[PDB]
Amino acid sequence: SSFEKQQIEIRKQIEQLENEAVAEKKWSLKGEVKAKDRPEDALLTEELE
Amino acid sequence: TLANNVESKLRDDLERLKKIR
Repeated sequence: SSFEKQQIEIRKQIEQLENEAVAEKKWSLKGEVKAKDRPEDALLTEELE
Repeated sequence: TLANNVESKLRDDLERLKKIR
């Protein structure tokens, strides 16, 4: 059924979001970051204020 | 090898900065 297809799509997205929630945050979301922790020249790409 | 990687990082920096402007 179409509803069932929606359910597979949703369950895939829930698996992705659960994995993302478990995963350690990106360096930008760690609060304090030193040059060693983050990739070298990571701030070059990113836009920071 | 390391020099080429540094060059590639410089190219990425340059193209991103170009996209900004």
